[PDB]
Parts: sequence; C-alpha cells; structure tokens
Amino acid sequence: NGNIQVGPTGQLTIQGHPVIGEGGPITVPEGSEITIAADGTISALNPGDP
Amino acid sequence: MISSLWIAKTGLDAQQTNMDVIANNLANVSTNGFKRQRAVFEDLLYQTIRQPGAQSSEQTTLPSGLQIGTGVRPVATERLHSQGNLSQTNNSKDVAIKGQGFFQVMLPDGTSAYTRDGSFQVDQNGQLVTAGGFQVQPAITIPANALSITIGRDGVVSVTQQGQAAPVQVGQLNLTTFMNDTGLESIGENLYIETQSSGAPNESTPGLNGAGLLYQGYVETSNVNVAEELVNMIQVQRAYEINSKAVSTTDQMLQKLTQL
Amino acid sequence: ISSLWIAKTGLDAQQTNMDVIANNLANVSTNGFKRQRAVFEDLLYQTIRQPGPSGLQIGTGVRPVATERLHSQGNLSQTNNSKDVAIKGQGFFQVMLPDGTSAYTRDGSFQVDQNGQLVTAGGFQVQPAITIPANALSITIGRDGVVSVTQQGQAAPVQVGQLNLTTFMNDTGLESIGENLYIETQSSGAPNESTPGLNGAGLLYQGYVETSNVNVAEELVNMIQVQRAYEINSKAVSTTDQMLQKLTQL
Amino acid sequence: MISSLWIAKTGLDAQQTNMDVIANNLANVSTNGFKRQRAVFEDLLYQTIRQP
Amino acid sequence: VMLPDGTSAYTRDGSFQVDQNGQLVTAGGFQVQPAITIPANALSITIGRDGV
Amino acid sequence: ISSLWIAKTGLDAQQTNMDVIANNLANVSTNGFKRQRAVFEDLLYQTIRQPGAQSSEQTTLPSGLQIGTGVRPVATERLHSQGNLSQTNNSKDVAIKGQGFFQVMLPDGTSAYTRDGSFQVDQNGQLVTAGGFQVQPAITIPANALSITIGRDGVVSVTQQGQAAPVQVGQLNLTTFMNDTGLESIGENLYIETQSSGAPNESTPGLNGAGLLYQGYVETSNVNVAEELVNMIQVQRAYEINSKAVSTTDQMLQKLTQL
Repeated sequence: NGNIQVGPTGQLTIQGHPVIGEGGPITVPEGSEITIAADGTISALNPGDP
Repeated sequence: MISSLWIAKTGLDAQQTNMDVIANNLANVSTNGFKRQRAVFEDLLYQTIRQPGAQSSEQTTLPSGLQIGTGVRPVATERLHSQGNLSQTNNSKDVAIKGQGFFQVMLPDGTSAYTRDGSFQVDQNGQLVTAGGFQVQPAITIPANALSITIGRDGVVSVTQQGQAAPVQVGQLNLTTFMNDTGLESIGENLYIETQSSGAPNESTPGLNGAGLLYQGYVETSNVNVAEELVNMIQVQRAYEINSKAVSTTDQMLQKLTQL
Repeated sequence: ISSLWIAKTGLDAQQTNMDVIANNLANVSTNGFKRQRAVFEDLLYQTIRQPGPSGLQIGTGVRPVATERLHSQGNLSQTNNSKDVAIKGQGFFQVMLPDGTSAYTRDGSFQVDQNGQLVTAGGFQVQPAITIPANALSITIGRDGVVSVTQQGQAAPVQVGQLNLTTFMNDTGLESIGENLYIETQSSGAPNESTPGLNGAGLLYQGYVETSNVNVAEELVNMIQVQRAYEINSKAVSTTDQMLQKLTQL
Repeated sequence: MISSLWIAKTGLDAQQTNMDVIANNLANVSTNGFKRQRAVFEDLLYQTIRQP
Repeated sequence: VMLPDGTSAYTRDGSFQVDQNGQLVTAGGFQVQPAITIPANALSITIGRDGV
Repeated sequence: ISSLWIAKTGLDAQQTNMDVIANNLANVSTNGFKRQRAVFEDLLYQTIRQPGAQSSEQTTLPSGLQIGTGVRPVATERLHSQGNLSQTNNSKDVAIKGQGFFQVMLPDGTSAYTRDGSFQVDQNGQLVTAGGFQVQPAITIPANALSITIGRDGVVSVTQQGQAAPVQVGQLNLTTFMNDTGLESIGENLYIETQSSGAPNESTPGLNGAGLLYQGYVETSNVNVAEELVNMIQVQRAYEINSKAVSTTDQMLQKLTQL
C-alpha cells in the first residue's frame, strides 16, 4: 500500500501503521513538502524556504 | 474541468486588451500632446508536480521538475513619454513645449492637474484658460486693450498696448517636473494627476533644471506610429484566431470524451 | 479492469500535453518567455516467468517525467523607449523580491519609482540598485552595464551605475514563478555575476525588448496530433467497457 | 507572431526613418548654414542554429 | 546509463540535460556512462555526426 | 502518424526560407551587406525491403521499398559578390573594390572584421567606425587637418595649413581569408574568424589578390529585389500545399477514429 500519509507531527505512516526505515520509524519536519526519490530517499522542503 | 480551456480563455482576454489599447491609440491620432501607450504581459503562477532540484536518487538530483503553466495576464501599461512633432497653427495663443514638463491647471473642485496640450483661449474675465475652461495655475490675466501677446522661450508673457511702446509684463508661465512621468494617473480631456508613483511635482522656470522651453504658435502632435499599429493589428488578429482554434480543439476532445 | 487504467494514464498524458501546448500559445506576446516541452516515459513492466528464452512482459501506462524550457534567443522588437533593455546572448538580470530573497529575469522593461531607483513592472528593484537622479535630461545604457545620464550644463555625462548580470551553468533547472521570474534550485548551479560581454555574458541593447520563442505552426501540428491521440485512446476505454459488460452479462 | 513578421517590421521602421531624414533635408533647403543628414543602418543580432 | 545500483542500463531515447556539475545526464538524473562534462560559460554546445 | 511528422518538417523548412527572405529584404539599404540563401536537405530513410537483395536464386530486386522522413535545412550561405558603389562626397567614406575586410579592435580585446566602410574620428583623433570601434592599425589624424586623402594604395595622407606636401599618417591594411563564407557573422555588421574560416592574412590593398580602396564611396548591399518577389510566391504556395497535406491527414485520421 503505497498511499503514504503524514500526520500533524511529521509521522510518516501508511494506513494504521507507521513506516520504518534505518532505525525506528522515520519522522520528517513538521510541515515540509515531501518528495520520494527513485531509490527510497525522502527529500523534505520546508515551505517558504528557498 | 479542463485547464486548457481556461488557459485559452485567458489568452483570448489578453489579446482583447491588446486590441483595445491599439484601437485607443488609433482613435486619438489627431489629439494634441497625446502619448501612445503599450501594454506589458506576464504569465500566471505555475503548478509544480515534482520539485526541481529534489533528490532523484542517492547522490543525484532531478535536472528539472514538472511545472505546468496557468495562463497570462496584463500587468501594466506604459506611456512613451517622448517628444512629438510640432505643427503650426499661426494662432498667437497656442504654445508647444519642447523637452520635459507640464502646464499646471486648477480643476474646479480645487485640485491641480498637469497637462501638455497647449492650445489656450481667453475667457470673458481675461484670464488664460485651457480648451475646456480650467484656468492655468499661475493665473495669467490679459488686459482688455490687447494688440499682440508674446510668450517668450523662458515663459514670460507680455502684451503690447497702443500708446506706450514698451510691452508690459503680465506673468510667468513656469512649468512642473516629476521624478516619474509614466506614473502620472491619466484622466479625460488630456489631464494627468499626481500619484504615489510619480514623485512630488516641482515647479521651475522653463530652461532650467532640465525643463523645456516654450514655442508660441505651435501645437505638439501625438507620437503615434501608425505603421507599427497596423502590424500589431495583424499580430493580434492572428493570435486571437490561434487561441480560438485551441478553444475549439479542447471542446472537440471534451465532446468526444462525453460521447463515450 | 485491465486496460482501463492504462488508457486512463494515456488520456492524462495527452491532457497534460494539451495543457502545455495551450500555455505556450497563451503567452505568445510575453516578453522573454521561453517555450516548454514535456517528455514522457513508460512505467514499470511486469514479468511472467515461463515454466521451467523467457519473456512475456506486460506493460502499463505512461507518465510525464519532466518539462524543459528551450532557453534559446528570441527576436527583438523595437519600442523606442529609453529604459527597455534586451539581452544579446545568455544571462539574466538579477532582481530582489520584497521578502529579501533574489530572483532572476529575462524581461527587460524597466521603469523608475518615486525615489529614482530602477524597478521592473511590478515594483521589484534591480539588485545592483541603479539610482537615476532627478532632472535626468537623457539616460543611455551601452553595450556594457554602464548607465550614463546626461545633465543640462554638463559636457561629460556622469556615470550613475553599473548593470551586471548573472549566469548559471544549468539554466534549465531554474524554478519558474509568476511574472517572468526564476529562482535558483539545487539542480541549477550557484549564480555567477559578471559584467556584460565578459565570461560568456551577453550584451545589452537599449530600446529593444526580447520577444518569445514560440513557433505557431509547430503548436498547431502538435494540437492536431494530441487531439487525434486522445480521440483514438478513448476507443480503448470504450472497447474494454463493452467487453467487460458482455462478460458480466452471463 | 512569427520571426519573419518582426524582421519585416524592423525593415519598415528603417525605411520610415530614412524617409523622415529625407523629408527633413527637403524641408529646410533654404535655411542658412544648414548641413544635410544621412542615416547609417546595421543589422541586428544573428541567431545560430548550427555553429559555423 | 549508470543506475544508482551501479549496474548499467541501456536506452534509445535522446533527451539530455546537465546537472549542477555540468555532467551530461538524462531527464531524471541518471548519468551517461562516458560522463561527458560540459563546462560553464559555454557559448554553444555541438554534437556532431559522430560521437564527438 | 508518419505523414504529420513529415509535413511538419516541410512547414518548418518553408518557414525558415521565408525568414531568410525577409531578412534579406529588410536590410536592403545596409551598406556592405551580403545576401543569404538557405540550402535544405532530405532526412533519413526507412528501408523496408533492402534494394539489391536476392529476390530468388538468380534474380534480385531492382529497387527496394524506402520511405522518406522529411526535409531538414542543412545550411545557409552568404554570396560574397561585389555590390554596386554609391557616391556620398564624404572625405572619410571608403569603399573596398575586390576582396578583403577591415580589421577592428573590439573593446574586450578580440578582433573583428568588417566590410562596411564609413568612418569618423573620435575626440583623440583616432580613426573609428560608426559605433565607436576603432580600426586596428590605429590611424591617428592631427588636429590641424585640412583634408583627408586615402589613395587606392591605402596610405592615409593629411594636409596642413602652410605646408607644401601632405604628411603620411599611416597605412590602412586589410585582411583576406581563405574562406570568407565561413566567417561567424555577429551583429553590428561584424564578422569573426572561426575554424572553418582560414587564418586571417593581412596585406596592403592592391597586392596579393587584395582589393582596392575608393574614397568617397559606399558599397551597397547585393540584394536582388526582383528575385525576392518570385521567391515569396514560391514559398507561399509551397506552404499552402503542405498545409493542405496536413489537412488531408487530419481528415483521414478523423474518419479512422470514428470507425
């Protein structure tokens, strides 16, 4: 299920359960736009920032 | 529904505004002291699907993301404030202005407007008024027994009498200068008023601080180049046709989807 | 259930292509506009092993992967205005947004605000901050960035500022925002500012404005092609629906 | 909105300026201490598709 | 083309760009294995009939 | 479909042809201008049946099946003929009769080459061209000049009040190239050398195949006005024909899709 969702506190999670990566479940900046790479890299861009 | 429809609608509206500006320029080609105006366009926002420069993979970035346009809009219009051609009318109460500056008139409600159309008359009270009744701000008052009126290059107005040989000075026809002439707000009857864009007007005598002189007996003609206008008309007609064809194609594909 | 989604992706791709075509046709008169083309590429292939050469890879739809701007040189239109500037070659004028960041533009159409500075149509000021004085009898911008204003009673014109311009090692990666402005991204290199005519920078023409590089005939042919592709691709949906209905009838 | 149209527009403008200087010279043919004028033209930038 | 995994993938579509280092890449970030490097301040890029 | 992608190339070729025609017609009065003509080229071919393949044990195909792809404008060239001379009665106007280009020092330090001869003198007395650029041999004219004489030799001589013979101020050399058609044509009526163009060869006028210099004349553009009208008729008709081809393909596809 690739329908990834981000919570109010930057917690990446598929329906019901958090997504994990290196270490524990991954957490992103609070409201940054998320881009998913072709190899699994997560780029986060804080809005308004250049 | 379909975004291309709205994009083409914006294009059609932009072409319509361009045609309106061209028609306005052509209409008052014989207006004295008229400045042609050109519209400037720009594009609307862009919808970014993939952020440029984002990590395409490890140690690699996306060379260029996916961004889709939205349309165009006219952003502003600029008047070419250049020197027009002078035409002679042999009338002694018409003055053209060479260089920069504007004559100052007082609108009836009490405000001040700045004009460039020099063709004046004299009211029943003897004052010097513009074609329209607004009196010139320095308040030139011509006496009754007037034979000839001389307005010098430096803006000093004198009138000759019958008895005494020496002409009598009547006033000074000084003129105003702005930081940004293009920023003046334009209203009817060849009048401009100061806005926030144009700096505070500063009055000056003609021929000093970069203010132009006065030529009596001539009127400044509009700086409209009809040869450019006709080619622009051809361009806008063709662009309007192209955008209409785009609208038609979008309608055709939407209809085909509907018939499904 | 099988070809419906593939045909949906095809229709979406044709719709996006039509969108970029319409956007290109819309701003055919915007100064300094650069035409865009979208590029697609097919999606992942599923493979079915043979029992026990193998093969049998069933594909799926197509997706738009990027859109690129053709950063070419446009024709020059004459306005007779003394503040319009056109670029000869490569380079972008540097302008400062009111927020504090910096943007870059190709549209040379400059005016002067009440303070005498040089701004673009919209209020943004050119970053080197050319400060034209009052009583400017005439203003001239030469091949280089030198801006000289002649004053009454002065023999030698007084230089009032220098108009540098910036270049990038990858201008296609510049992010585009409204009103003909670009912001540098990670893909685009760090901006390098230089005087015109040196280190690959262009020259400046006074009184001319750069046009847009849009080819109307190409757009019309692309319009015909995309309309026909969409019309054909609808047939896949129609046939799939009919055969699925025939299947579910029994 | 094609390149040929803009090229022809520039040509028309150049011819108009030439006619303007001709008419100016003819107008003040009887002005003492007057010197004639002649305009000089140059071609604009060239866009290179294939580099020579 | 050099894949992120390190293996080589071979393609037919011709649509290339340059990244922030000037290296020639495809539309998507993948690099062409011969690694043609285009310097900055370049007036024009020519790709001849051969691979030069 | 293929026919659309062929007719599109046809339309683009006609458009480039019209563009070069319009460029030639625009600066018909630009001194020292050389007309430009475009040469096209057909694109690659798709071979379905290879010509010369063995049709049987003995016979072979006379001509296989090949399908064209379109046309591509391969290049454009400039005709370096000799334009007519026009008299201006100006002492500083030079017209070159033959072959060669005046060398000019660009501000950046590089060197350009031009054929339009119409010069002035800056405030320092140096000989410059219209545009501010100076002639490379740096001909300097004193302030006490009465007249400027530029003989067919290329030697610039100037006369002064109360003198018997004029004093030579310099020699106006000119450069010729092995292939002047290969000169990269930058704006402002200037050419710069490239790899295709040979190394410049500087010489005095009238020697080693160089041209001569006439003072008081300007070299007019060698644009044939009569030929442009018929070229325009041909270009317009070809464009209309290709447009009709596109329309036919569109009608064919439209009939096909509603099947």
